[PDB]
Amino acid sequence: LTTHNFARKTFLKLAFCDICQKFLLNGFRCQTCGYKFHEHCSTKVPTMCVDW
Ligand SMILES: [Zn+2]
Ligand SMILES: [Zn+2]
Repeated sequence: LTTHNFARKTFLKLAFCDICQKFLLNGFRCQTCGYKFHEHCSTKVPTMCVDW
């Protein structure tokens, strides 16, 4: 992986926050690995980008 990303935007499909446990809503998703998360996930999320 290389560098993460965080842009405020809404998803055009059902998503899910890997930091919390249920679907995800309009939050911040990385447009490189496909990350997504609410406000409880802005401290552990910024440090990863492993996408296959
Ligand atoms: Zn990323
Ligand atoms: Zn979350």
